Amino acid sequence: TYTEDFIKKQIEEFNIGKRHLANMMGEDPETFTQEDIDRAIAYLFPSGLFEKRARPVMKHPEQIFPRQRAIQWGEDGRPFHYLFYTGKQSYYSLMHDVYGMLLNLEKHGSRWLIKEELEEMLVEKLSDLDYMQFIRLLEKLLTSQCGAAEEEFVQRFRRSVTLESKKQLIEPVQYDEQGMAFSKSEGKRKTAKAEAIVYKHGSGRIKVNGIDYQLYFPITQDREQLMFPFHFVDRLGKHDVTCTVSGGGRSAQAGAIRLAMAKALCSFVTEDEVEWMRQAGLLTTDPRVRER
Amino acid sequence: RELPCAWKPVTYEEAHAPHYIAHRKGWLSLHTGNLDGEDHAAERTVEDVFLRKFMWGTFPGCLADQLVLKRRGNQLEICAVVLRQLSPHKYYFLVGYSETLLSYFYKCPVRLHLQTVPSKVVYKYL
Amino acid sequence: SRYSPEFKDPLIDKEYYRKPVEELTEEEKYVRELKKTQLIKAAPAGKTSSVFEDPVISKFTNMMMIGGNKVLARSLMIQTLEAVKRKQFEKYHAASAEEQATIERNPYTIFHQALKNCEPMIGLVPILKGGRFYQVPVPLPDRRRRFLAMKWMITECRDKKHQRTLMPEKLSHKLLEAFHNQGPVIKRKHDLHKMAEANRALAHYRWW
RNA sequence: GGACCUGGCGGUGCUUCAUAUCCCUCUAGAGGAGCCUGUUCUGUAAUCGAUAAACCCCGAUCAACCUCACCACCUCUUGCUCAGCCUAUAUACCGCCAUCUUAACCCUGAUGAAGGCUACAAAGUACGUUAGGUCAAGGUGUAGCCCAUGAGGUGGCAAGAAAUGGGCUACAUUUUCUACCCCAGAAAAUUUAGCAGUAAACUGAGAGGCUUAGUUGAACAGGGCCCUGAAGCGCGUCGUCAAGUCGUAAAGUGUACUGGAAAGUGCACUU
Ligand SMILES: [Mg+2]
Ligand SMILES: [Mg+2]
Ligand SMILES: [Mg+2]
Ligand SMILES: [Mg+2]
Ligand SMILES: [Mg+2]
Repeated sequence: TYTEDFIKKQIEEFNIGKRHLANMMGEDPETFTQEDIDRAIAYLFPSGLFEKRARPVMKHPEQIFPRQRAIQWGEDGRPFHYLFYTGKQSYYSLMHDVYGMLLNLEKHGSRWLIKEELEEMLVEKLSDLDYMQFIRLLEKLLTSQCGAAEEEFVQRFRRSVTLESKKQLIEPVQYDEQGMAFSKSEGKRKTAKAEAIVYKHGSGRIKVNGIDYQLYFPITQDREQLMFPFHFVDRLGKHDVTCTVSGGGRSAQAGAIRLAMAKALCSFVTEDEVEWMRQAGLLTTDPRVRER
Repeated sequence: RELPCAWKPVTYEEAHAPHYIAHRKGWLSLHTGNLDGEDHAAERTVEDVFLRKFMWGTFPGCLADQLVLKRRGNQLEICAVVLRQLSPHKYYFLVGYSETLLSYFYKCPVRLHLQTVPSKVVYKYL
Repeated sequence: SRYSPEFKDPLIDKEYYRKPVEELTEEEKYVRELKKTQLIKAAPAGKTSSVFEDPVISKFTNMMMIGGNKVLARSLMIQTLEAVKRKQFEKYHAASAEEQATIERNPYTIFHQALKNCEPMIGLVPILKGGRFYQVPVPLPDRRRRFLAMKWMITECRDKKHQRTLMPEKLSHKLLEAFHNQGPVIKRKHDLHKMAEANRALAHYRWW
């Protein structure tokens, strides 16, 4: 057990050590920070142990010792909080606030906070049923016409998960010296890497490493693979393609070129067509590779 | 006792198992022999064995924990952790004696770095 | 699998996406909106949006494959189709005016009908109990019977009694035989239908 | 003698589902021929046994007149060098692999044995082990024989037969050879995986049967369990001759008659 005097001595020791470390590293003690402490301790006491916690560390004592033992009453013995005798003053105070806001509203993507992190915020252990109670109250608050204050209150208890599918980065439309518009893109399949330039206007000529596509790809399967992107969006014979492919084999190179042409052609089609190509599997890098 | 009736302080090195040697523990000896391309790893191992036995027999009941044997160039540093039970005069005597024996036995400048502690620094209880 | 469970199979149909928003049901509309969120797998080498694509012929080619040699399997398939086309043109040019209206020259129609004529309706499944495997008649699923027609055709064409007759010519002849309800594959279908009627004692076990 | 309580069955079955491994189905390949090994029988005095120890100088290989090993006869002796043997022992240790084991507090029952849950909440809170393998990429010892467990010489030994287990080669027309790297011309039953860049086919790099880098690229993808998981119901609460030195896993209560009585029927009652 750590007495408050012990923690006080630890704080003053840590401050003296902070100024000492600033002295050793030549930095200004006034602006010396915790990240600087971490970097300096890493330099002066190098350690390659895989366990991140096992390395030498200099933390502020409150970070090290468990300081959740906050006193809930003063010298006279009167508890500070009017819900102290419930034993769950934080949780029930929060429930009281939520109920009051629901009363006020009655008179007038993202995920819910988990149980353990809710305990961490409240600094109080709570069961599952009371967590469910709180979440149902939060749902009720959301369904009602919650205002800006209520919206941010809910956001205090709503964690963030990012969803960013549907959005294919559309490469910029560049212009060559002759004034013609084109777009460049890259693709990869197994060890084959392709880089294609699709022109806005053309007559359907594909040129692979400076060779016509039927001469570079004798097999019909690869020519069908090259045809698939333009055929899908009904623009066969309307663009010129100049691509450079390297590595891999016959089918891997054909697949890399197909991916590159689809990603470059996304510049000259409508957003609905881009989404359709995405759903047809034409804009996804195939990750299947030889396993050791 | 009875057959179904069946059905110790430890320091950090004692507590943690061998599969933590590069995760939580470290290496007691530090030298270049085991690196790729370097030679004489076995000779360093034999030297380490002799150092450990010699030190454990020359400081009996004093070493609180295991030695740390560092090597830089031809230097040989023994960083030991001992107890505050033996008198400092005897510690100085033994430091001088051990330094000179090991320097003349290994033909290198050996040096020794006692760190006394009041008692064994127990990590946990197993 | 290198794909996460999140990734979904792609839909290569080209006329599905052009379906006007008006014809969309609320359910189909919801599915269309849901696919917007999902991750989709890269389309595999093989099926494309081409109008000459035929999944049945692709599966037949894959079933003739040996050692990953797809070029050779497709070469054999196209040689077989060409041979069927040429034989039907030969028969059509030598036929009377009234026999020409009933000579099929499309090799794809012939291939599909020949495989359809070889599909069995009933098969046998062994079941284990008592140490004795029991052979119960079973109505075959559509996938199983479509697979069995192809497997029987390919095994019939791989028979070693056909010495130095090249696979395209054997396969075209077998396909044209099956198109007319003749040949050994139709007989193999009949000998399973008879060996499933010979064992109607256990005909009602519905839990194979 | 009356009332009450704890229980315990190292218990017994079933029910439903999660039921993944494991199934079963389903998919794709794996039997003939020639040699080499395992076991058995038969046979010999005997070993169709081995080459840091022959041969060969494409690979491998059989017996080789090599040599060791075996069988039948002999010889040598202080000799090699205070000689000589790879003969034993890790059933000596070390090393290297592997096996197995690893309390308090608060309430209720009148302060009895005793009991304490309801969430729209009603008292509950806190290392050893091993007759182990390895004496080929390694050691430290200990024992053995020393007219022989050493050194030689003369002959022989060189097996036979089945049924099955395993291994190595070739096994083609979707093939083979050339040019090319794919539009040419000439020739002729168990078992192993499955679950995808996987199976199958084909190339390169290494340390010198094992480690890494590539190319092409499939088929099938349905029903139920063992077993833990999730719970629920029920049941169940042995006998005997002298104790084991014994054996074994609609229903009732009365009464009357009963001569086809392992209990039945008749009459009256109870739930
Ligand atoms: Mg022999
Ligand atoms: Mg010898
Ligand atoms: Mg042993
Ligand atoms: Mg009677
Ligand atoms: Mg009676």
